[PDB]
Amino acid sequence: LKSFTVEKGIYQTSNFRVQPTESIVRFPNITNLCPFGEVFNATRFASVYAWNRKRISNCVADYSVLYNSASFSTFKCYGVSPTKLNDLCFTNVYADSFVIRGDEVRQIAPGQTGKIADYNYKLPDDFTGCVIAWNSNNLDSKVGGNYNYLYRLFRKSNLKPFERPLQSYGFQPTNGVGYQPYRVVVLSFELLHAPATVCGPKKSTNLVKNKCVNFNFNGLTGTGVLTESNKKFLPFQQFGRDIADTTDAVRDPQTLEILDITPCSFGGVSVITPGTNTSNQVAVLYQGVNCTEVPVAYSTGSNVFQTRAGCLIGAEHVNNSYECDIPIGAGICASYQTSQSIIAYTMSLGAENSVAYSNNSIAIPTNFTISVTTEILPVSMTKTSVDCT
Amino acid sequence: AYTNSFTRGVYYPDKVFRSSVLHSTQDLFLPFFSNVTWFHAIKRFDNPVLPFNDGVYFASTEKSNIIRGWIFGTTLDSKTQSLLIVNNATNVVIKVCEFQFCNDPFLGVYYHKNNKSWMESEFRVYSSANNCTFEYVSQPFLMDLEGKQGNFKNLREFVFKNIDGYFKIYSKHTPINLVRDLPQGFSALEPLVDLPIGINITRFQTLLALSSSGWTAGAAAYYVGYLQPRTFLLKYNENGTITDAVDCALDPLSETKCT
Amino acid sequence: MYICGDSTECSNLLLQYGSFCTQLNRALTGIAVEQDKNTQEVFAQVKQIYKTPPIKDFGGFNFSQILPDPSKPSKRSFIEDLLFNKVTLADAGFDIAARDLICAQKFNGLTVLPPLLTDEMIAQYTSALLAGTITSGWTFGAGAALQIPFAMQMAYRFNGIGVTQNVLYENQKLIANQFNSAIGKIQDSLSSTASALGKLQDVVNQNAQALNTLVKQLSSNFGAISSVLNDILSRLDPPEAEVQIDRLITGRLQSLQTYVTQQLIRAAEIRASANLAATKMSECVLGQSKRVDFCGKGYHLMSFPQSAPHGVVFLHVTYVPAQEKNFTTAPAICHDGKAHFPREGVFVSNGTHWFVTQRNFYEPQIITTDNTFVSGNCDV
Amino acid sequence: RLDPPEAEVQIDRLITGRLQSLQTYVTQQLIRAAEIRASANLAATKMSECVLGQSKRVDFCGKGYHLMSFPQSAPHGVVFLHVTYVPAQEKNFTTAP
Amino acid sequence: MYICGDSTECSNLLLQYGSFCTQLNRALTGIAVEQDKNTQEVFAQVKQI
Ligand SMILES: *[C@@H]1O[C@H](CO)[C@@H](O[C@@H]2O[C@H](CO)[C@@H](O[C@@H]3O[C@H](CO[C@H]4O[C@H](CO)[C@@H](O)[C@H](O)[C@@H]4O)[C@@H](O)[C@H](O[C@H]4O[C@H](CO)[C@@H](O)[C@H](O)[C@@H]4O)[C@@H]3O)[C@H](O)[C@H]2NC(C)=O)[C@H](O)[C@H]1NC(C)=O
Ligand SMILES: *[C@@H]1O[C@H](CO)[C@@H](O[C@@H]2O[C@H](CO)[C@@H](O[C@@H]3O[C@H](CO)[C@@H](O)[C@H](O[C@H]4O[C@H](CO)[C@@H](O)[C@H](O)[C@@H]4O)[C@@H]3O)[C@H](O)[C@H]2NC(C)=O)[C@H](O)[C@H]1NC(C)=O
Ligand SMILES: *[C@@H]1O[C@H](CO)[C@@H](O[C@@H]2O[C@H](CO)[C@@H](O[C@@H]3O[C@H](CO[C@H]4O[C@H](CO)[C@@H](O)[C@H](O)[C@@H]4O)[C@@H](O)[C@H](O)[C@@H]3O)[C@H](O)[C@H]2NC(C)=O)[C@H](O)[C@H]1NC(C)=O
Ligand SMILES: *[C@@H]1O[C@H](CO[C@@H]2O[C@@H](C)[C@@H](O)[C@@H](O)[C@@H]2O)[C@@H](O[C@@H]2O[C@H](CO)[C@@H](O[C@@H]3O[C@H](CO)[C@@H](O)[C@H](O)[C@@H]3O)[C@H](O)[C@H]2NC(C)=O)[C@H](O)[C@H]1NC(C)=O
Ligand SMILES: *[C@@H]1O[C@H](CO)[C@@H](O[C@@H]2O[C@H](CO)[C@@H](O[C@@H]3O[C@H](CO)[C@@H](O)[C@H](O)[C@@H]3O)[C@H](O)[C@H]2NC(C)=O)[C@H](O)[C@H]1NC(C)=O
Ligand SMILES: *[C@@H]1O[C@H](CO)[C@@H](O[C@@H]2O[C@H](CO)[C@@H](O[C@@H]3O[C@H](CO)[C@@H](O)[C@H](O)[C@@H]3O)[C@H](O)[C@H]2NC(C)=O)[C@H](O)[C@H]1NC(C)=O
Ligand SMILES: *[C@@H]1O[C@H](CO)[C@@H](O[C@@H]2O[C@H](CO)[C@@H](O[C@@H]3O[C@H](CO)[C@@H](O)[C@H](O)[C@@H]3O)[C@H](O)[C@H]2NC(C)=O)[C@H](O)[C@H]1NC(C)=O
Ligand SMILES: *[C@@H]1O[C@H](CO)[C@@H](O[C@@H]2O[C@H](CO)[C@@H](O)[C@H](O)[C@H]2NC(C)=O)[C@H](O)[C@H]1NC(C)=O
Ligand SMILES: *[C@@H]1O[C@H](CO)[C@@H](O[C@@H]2O[C@H](CO)[C@@H](O)[C@H](O)[C@H]2NC(C)=O)[C@H](O)[C@H]1NC(C)=O
Ligand SMILES: *[C@@H]1O[C@H](CO)[C@@H](O[C@@H]2O[C@H](CO)[C@@H](O)[C@H](O)[C@H]2NC(C)=O)[C@H](O)[C@H]1NC(C)=O
Ligand SMILES: *[C@@H]1O[C@H](CO)[C@@H](O[C@@H]2O[C@H](CO)[C@@H](O)[C@H](O)[C@H]2NC(C)=O)[C@H](O)[C@H]1NC(C)=O
Ligand SMILES: *[C@@H]1O[C@H](CO)[C@@H](O)[C@H](O)[C@H]1NC(C)=O
Ligand SMILES: *[C@@H]1O[C@H](CO)[C@@H](O)[C@H](O)[C@H]1NC(C)=O
Ligand SMILES: *[C@@H]1O[C@H](CO)[C@@H](O)[C@H](O)[C@H]1NC(C)=O
Ligand SMILES: *[C@@H]1O[C@H](CO)[C@@H](O)[C@H](O)[C@H]1NC(C)=O
Ligand SMILES: *[C@@H]1O[C@H](CO)[C@@H](O)[C@H](O)[C@H]1NC(C)=O
Ligand SMILES: *[C@@H]1O[C@H](CO)[C@@H](O)[C@H](O)[C@H]1NC(C)=O
Repeated sequence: LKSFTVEKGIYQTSNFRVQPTESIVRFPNITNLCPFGEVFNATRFASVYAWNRKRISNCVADYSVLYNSASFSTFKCYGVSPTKLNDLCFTNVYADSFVIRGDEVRQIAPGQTGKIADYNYKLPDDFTGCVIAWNSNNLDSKVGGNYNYLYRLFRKSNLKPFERPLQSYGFQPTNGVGYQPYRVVVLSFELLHAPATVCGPKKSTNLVKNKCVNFNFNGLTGTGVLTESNKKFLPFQQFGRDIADTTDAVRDPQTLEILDITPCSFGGVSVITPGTNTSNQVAVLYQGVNCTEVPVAYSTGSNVFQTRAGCLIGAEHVNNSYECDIPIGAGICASYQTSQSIIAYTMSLGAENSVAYSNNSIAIPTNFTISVTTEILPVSMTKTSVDCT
Repeated sequence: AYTNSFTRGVYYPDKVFRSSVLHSTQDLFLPFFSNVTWFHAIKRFDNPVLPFNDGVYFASTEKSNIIRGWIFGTTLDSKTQSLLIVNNATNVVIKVCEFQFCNDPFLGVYYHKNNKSWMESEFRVYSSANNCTFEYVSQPFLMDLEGKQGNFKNLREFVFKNIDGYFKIYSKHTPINLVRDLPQGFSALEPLVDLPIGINITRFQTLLALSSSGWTAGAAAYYVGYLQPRTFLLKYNENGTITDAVDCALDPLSETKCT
Repeated sequence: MYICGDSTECSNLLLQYGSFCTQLNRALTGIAVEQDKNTQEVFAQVKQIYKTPPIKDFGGFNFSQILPDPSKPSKRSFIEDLLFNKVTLADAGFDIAARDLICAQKFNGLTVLPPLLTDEMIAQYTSALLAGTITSGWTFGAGAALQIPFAMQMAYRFNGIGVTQNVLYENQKLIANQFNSAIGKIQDSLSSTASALGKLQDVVNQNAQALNTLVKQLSSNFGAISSVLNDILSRLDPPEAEVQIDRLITGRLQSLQTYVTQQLIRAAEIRASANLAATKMSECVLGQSKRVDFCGKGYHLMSFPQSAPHGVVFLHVTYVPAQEKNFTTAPAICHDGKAHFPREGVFVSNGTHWFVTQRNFYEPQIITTDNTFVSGNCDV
Repeated sequence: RLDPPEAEVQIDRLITGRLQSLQTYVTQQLIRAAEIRASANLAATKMSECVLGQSKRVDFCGKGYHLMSFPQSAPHGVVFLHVTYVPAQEKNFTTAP
Repeated sequence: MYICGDSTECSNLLLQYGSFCTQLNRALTGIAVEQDKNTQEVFAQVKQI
């Protein structure tokens, strides 16, 4: 009220709302997994200049088992990060697996010197596809030397980047660092070719009920109290909307069941007070709120009264009847009476009277009184002219 | 023939449950009381390449899967990826791949007509799978394809739509009582499949699995209606099933009901 | 809550506008207090709660269908129950609420405050008014309720409308039968028809539709990429998210202002109606009105109030002449060169003889010096 | 602070806000003026029917049987002193039609 | 018609604002109906010419 003295009455104050206790996220289980295991466990990759290409789509590109594994040696994403990989969606991912000499790993770097790079697989300056490179010395090393991975890539005809040195003696287990064969796989993905169909795994949390929580069902975010519902959805239906186009029921993706959604309890807070010099005592009404939820946000109470208008705190419930002093609602009024305290009661409509009506009985006055009463009526209000400009 | 539908072509526009609500939607729908072409599912092979004008309502009274599947695309010659729904007893073979299409792609079996046996003269339904980009095979289910002449109880109503790179197939199996042209009735089509193909469909074609001297033409037909952007008023019963619908531009009374 | 449900960024943006929320809340609180004042002014017009005597010997007149029925849990009369059943809500309970008011409105910071006077108290007021009327005439409205036999009260009313009381005292049985038949017809009509309570039904429907539109307005983009604040925040970063949220805030604030203005105008209409209802109660139930067509068509005799959901119903009892004769009439009469004029009545003749009769009921009487007064001579 | 080309955005925001505030104020004032006009019409009717004459309308010119009213000016309004006749002592008998 | 007179793009843009046009039309229709109601109440008081 912006005043140090408040007049007798009931005044609105800050609204009361039950804050959510916790956050609950539910998603369908991750069943469609990409064949990353097959891609990185293949017995033997193709040639460096004839790298195999496998299209991966319509699956979950989970990387927990990939990154957390210590089998891999070198892995750098130059356009993305593993932390944000989980919450990122891609259209299509191609796996390119090939075996190269350890020295050529340096040439694999985008925009690096060496005609072998653009003869076998050129990396453009805008290649965000991640690269996996892990030692496969034992797997790709023969006793006499694996000569299949020939490195004569100095063909007379020039091969342009993405058109579509014989320093290796033998791949042997005794080869030193930089000469042992290395298995290289490339996670090269494209965009703007189809609706996104590859996405990282999405975690799920346990199901809770009868508690104001922040629920996230299949991307539907809301706050409310989840309850078991007797409604019956059709198999294809997921949500439920009321006449006002507001969500009121939802089907849990994990377990096929219907949960009602009820907004967390809320309502205005009104302060019933007599005048400041009458007393500094006050009572508080939580309009349209259970009296069992109020202490969630005077918590102790010791004087609670669940009226049809809400839970009332600080007022003694007396069960006499008097003329209304401070209205509350639903026929309940509060007043300051004798020590002195605020009392809540059902207001009396007036003294009960039973007219002594009869056949053949009449009542006639004998002595009138002259009564003068005052009536006040507004007739006008202050003129006001406002210069708009 | 220009057959006229009565109230068919209504499908659930979304996956939201509404009880005892008269919802209104502005979506691609088949207009009430509109001409739909009636073909002969048969020397005379009725199997042309019909346009795909932003949706199609396909209905048929066939039995034992006379009409196997469909072809969707813009070229239909393997030069551009085409979506194939070829389907038989086991299950669908949904396959969006640049599959080569023969000019005469039907099985062509004269089965149980003159000497009660099933024979196969040619198997040119599949020509070659030159290249592919995505394929999907469903579980080998088994529909009620057993031979039961009796009275037809399979009105395979389908709605094929493609919006925002999503190909949606709505369908519903409605048993019928009269083998004559489409009987009057109301039945909404549930969602059946949604595909993130993101391909581009300007024409479509059906696939049939069926010399000319004294040939007994088969008894079967399929109707091809076309969708159109329209406003509808859908009535949801207490169970969330669409019980009735009103076309908000059919006539002044329907317009008033919608308003 | 309505504009920026559970969004700190949206709340901070709304702080830029600031006091619009306070203005709207003040307007709505004023409207609610006005509703309470309207009900109080209309109904609380009795200083005491009068109750009818146990013996209903009202000179043959029946008022059972309008007096309270103690058997029912709600002490409402038959016609009051009929009206309450006839009026039906649209969305849900405001009521018979035993928990949260049970409306989708709750999802978006919308609450309905219960009325200060419950239906039981409204029925108590109506019963007090009706008992005071039928037991004390109009005296309880002017001061202490003075009892008087109902036949005598009706005779007073007949004198009020200009008809001699002997008419009532000689046609009491017929008048009681007619009143009972009319009350029965009223009950039957209310039970049968459904368009009788169109005004109250329209008020309820208007309120429900306004709230429904206000809630539906939360699904509009208003130019933003989406109508979901969480979706906007997740899909965009601070700057453009703030731009889109500002668009949504502007749209929803405009919706709230439109709703509040509509509510203010509707409240003005309802206050005018409530003032008219209070005036009608005071001038028809608490007395006998000479204003034409105010307390029903015909000459007003008495009115009975009956509470109805969010309104009041008046049963106006009026006297209507039925069967008319003509007679030949003359302004005055010549006797001995003197002009005699009727005291209270008009001269009539059936064709051969002259009489003087009251102007609202054919009661011919011999023309005597008592019925007439002399003034002037004949030739004027 | 800002140059003409970019200050226009801020000026437009301020203009929109202040124009909305003015419109809200004017609408509220119109509604309040309608209410006050209704009250003033009631006051004029009360003056005419209670001060200039004796009213038979019940509870119009005060509680009880109206005798006479006296007007008194008040800031932005009027005050009526309604003089009424109120029977007080009832002695009650046996009556016959 | 008033806001976006004969303009499909403008009509589509206006559709994003909700039911403002419907509310305005309803208000004007109510005013128009109550005009006839006022005339009837004032004049048609005797149903016999
Ligand atoms: C308009 O109204 C006048 C009323 O004065 C009619 O005048 C006639 O008045 C006489 C009485 O004054 C009525 O008849 C009288 O009946 C006596 C016995 O008959 C019985 O039945 C009649 C039926 O109406 C009763 O009215 C009556 O009271 C009796 O109960 C006779 O004894 C009367 O004799 C007359 O003459 C003698 C001698 O002069 C007088 O002493 C009597 O008082 C009386 O005047 C008389 O016959 C008669 O019925 C009335 N006429 C009518 C039609 O009702 C006018 O006639 C009437 N005019 C019109 C056009 O309606
Ligand atoms: C002045 O107006 C009043 C009201 O209109 C009028 O009172 C009644 O008029 C009727 C018809 O003239 C009189 O006749 C009786 O009417 C009642 C129903 O009102 C009937 O129940 C009576 O019984 C017979 O008729 C019934 C028809 O339904 C039969 O079912 C029954 O078995 C009997 O045959 C009879 O018809 C009626 O007596 C008066 N009642 C009064 C005055 O109390 C009055 O007649 C008009 N004229 C005057 C006062 O001069
Ligand atoms: C005053 O008006 C009241 C309403 O008209 C009368 O009360 C009841 O009104 C109904 C409908 O007109 C009557 O018809 C039906 O009666 C049957 C059985 O009779 C009942 O009422 C009689 C007396 O009339 C009583 O003796 C019986 O024991 C029954 O109680 C009921 O089953 C129907 O529901 C319906 O009421 C009633 O007859 C009538 N009486 C009662 C008690 O309801 C009322 O009679 C009129 N008279 C008085 C003095 O109030
Ligand atoms: C009317 O006068 C009565 C008392 O006088 C009697 O009733 C009149 C109506 C006339 O007929 C007189 O001739 C007659 O002698 C007053 O009403 C009566 O008062 C009481 C309540 O005050 C009624 O109940 C009584 O209450 C007292 C007090 O508790 C008890 O002790 C009694 O046992 C009884 O219950 C009583 O029924 C009522 N009527 C009668 C006949 O007594 C009344 O004050 C007076 N004025 C008016 C406007 O009615
Ligand atoms: C994802 O998989 C989990 C598996 O736990 C699903 O959660 C449900 O948890 C129960 C464990 O109690 C799984 O077993 C069930 O046990 C009950 C009690 O014995 C039994 O009655 C059931 O028949 C079932 O065997 C249950 O499989 C599992 N429910 C489902 C549908 O899998 C979770 O629902 C799954 N979410 C999906 C597939 O979207
Ligand atoms: C009719 O009602 C009025 C009341 O409204 C009566 O007024 C009377 O006024 C006189 C003067 O004030 C009172 O006289 C006083 O009596 C007291 C008694 O203690 C005495 O102490 C004073 O000195 C003075 O003399 C009178 O009491 C008062 N009467 C009543 C009943 O209140 C008027 O008398 C009444 N007249 C009749 C016939 O009832
Ligand atoms: C769909 O809507 C209908 C009504 O509009 C709901 O009513 C229920 O319909 C079923 C039909 O099978 C009734 O089944 C009952 O079965 C017993 C035997 O088990 C039989 O004896 C009964 O006569 C009856 O046919 C059911 O009683 C009826 N009522 C209720 C409360 O269910 C129906 O429930 C709705 N279905 C869904 C999934 O919401
Ligand atoms: C395919 O490669 C993976 C290596 O990632 C093997 O699966 C497990 O991966 C996790 C990484 O979190 C390791 O902790 C396990 O040791 C791996 N299991 C093993 C080595 O048995 C998977 O076994 C490989 N499949 C093969 C070689 O057939
Ligand atoms: C009401 O008026 C009087 C007063 O009661 C009644 O007349 C007598 O009242 C007693 C007891 O109530 C009865 O026992 C008598 O039978 C009544 N005398 C008669 C009928 O002559 C009367 O009955 C009631 N109704 C009236 C007068 O119409
Ligand atoms: C009917 O369709 C099913 C699949 O929906 C066919 O199964 C085929 O199985 C092979 C692999 O075993 C796949 O390569 C094919 O794509 C599947 N489709 C087809 C048309 O062959 C089945 O062969 C089809 N016909 C029968 C009699 O089963
Ligand atoms: C506040 O919560 C209590 C919960 O006990 C409500 O009391 C009843 O609780 C039982 C279960 O123990 C339910 O079966 C009843 O339906 C509850 N009564 C109701 C909903 O009216 C209490 O009523 C609630 N009070 C308010 C104002 O919501
Ligand atoms: C405050 O002061 C006045 C003057 O004494 C007194 O009448 C009253 O009790 C107090 N009013 C309130 C509202 O406390
Ligand atoms: C009024 O009646 C009861 C009876 O015990 C009394 O205890 C109490 O003061 C009132 N009821 C309540 C809940 O206070
Ligand atoms: C379709 O065209 C034919 C011939 O013009 C006509 O019989 C029929 O009425 C048309 N169908 C509809 C729904 O109008
Ligand atoms: C005999 O056998 C096959 C069925 O297996 C049938 O299609 C064919 O028509 C029959 N022979 C001739 C000449 O039709
Ligand atoms: C796709 O299809 C044809 C098949 O011959 C051929 O171009 C090649 O196999 C593929 N080309 C692509 C994917 O660009
Ligand atoms: C239709 O097919 C693809 C996308 O599905 C698209 O790239 C192509 O340009 C389209 N061709 C047209 C619209 O002519």
